[PDB]
Amino acid sequence: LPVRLCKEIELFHFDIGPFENMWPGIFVYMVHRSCGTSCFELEKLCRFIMSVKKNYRRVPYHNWKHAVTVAHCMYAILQNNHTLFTDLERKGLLIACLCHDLDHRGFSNSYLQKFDHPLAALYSTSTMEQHHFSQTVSILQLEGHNIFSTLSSSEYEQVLEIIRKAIIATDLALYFGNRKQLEEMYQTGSLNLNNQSHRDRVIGLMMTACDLCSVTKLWPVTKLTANDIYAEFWAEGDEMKKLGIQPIPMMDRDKKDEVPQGQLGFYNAVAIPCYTTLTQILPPTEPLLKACRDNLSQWEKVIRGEE
Ligand SMILES: CCCNc1nc(C2CC2)nc(Cl)c1C
Ligand SMILES: [Mg+2]
Ligand SMILES: [Zn+2]
Repeated sequence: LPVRLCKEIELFHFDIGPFENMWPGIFVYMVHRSCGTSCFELEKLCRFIMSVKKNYRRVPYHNWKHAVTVAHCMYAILQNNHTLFTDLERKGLLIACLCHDLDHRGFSNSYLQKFDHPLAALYSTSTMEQHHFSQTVSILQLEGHNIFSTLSSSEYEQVLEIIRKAIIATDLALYFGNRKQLEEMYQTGSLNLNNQSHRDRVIGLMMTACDLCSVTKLWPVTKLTANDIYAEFWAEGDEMKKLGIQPIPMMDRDKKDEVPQGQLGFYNAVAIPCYTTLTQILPPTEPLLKACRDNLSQWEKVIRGEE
């Protein structure tokens, strides 16, 4: 990792994209700058990182690159909101982010529930999210992978609960209600970060903010990531067609023209409210909202023909 990266990595808009070979090392650095060099035993941490990477499939979007990008956004939020979180939450959230899409197979919760896949019989709601957490626990259970071994049985349970709620929160179906609740608590002046239920909701919104952070990068980066997002959705659509089912337009590769309009709908219904609410609760996260608005403007320009 070069000396030029050390200061860039602190910024919310930082793109890990051009530094693939350095991704494991970038994650270690973020952990060290967040909870110290003695936060985890370096040998166990590397073993855990490398096993997490191998357990992310070669799919167009929910892959290793997405995991590190999400972890980096969490790091930027934590760095700009220091004193707010405990050592356990700092540790827990960075791990949750790296593991939030573990073993994703390129299929949505919609597909798995519609085609009655065994994962949907096991987990009726937040299907893949319940699987991602189960995979995180399995990796921790492996020999020489328990990074939380030094913690007491009480601290271990706490951090696994932090991780569990954080991973489940990445289910976008749960985001709508979470954000409406947080906006209510904030507007009425009842929001209290000392209150555990309020704290869990804030962490949940932080998770959504990180998960969707490709919409907060510089326009060239945001656009290339959207291409990977649609390549994965189109592959699911192709599978649906083979099963005699017409996919939704977003998952249909023959309905490409609808993408800029779909992005506009996504930013207005999901991304803008997410970062607007996050900015209200955590004022230093304002650059994420500003970057999201800039990308919304770029999508409007694509629709108007100025692509
Ligand atoms: C499963 C990925 C969830 N994330 C996103 N989903 C969409 C859908 C196409 C409208 N757009 C964006 Cl930009 C993101 C980040
Ligand atoms: Mg996910
Ligand atoms: Zn994700």
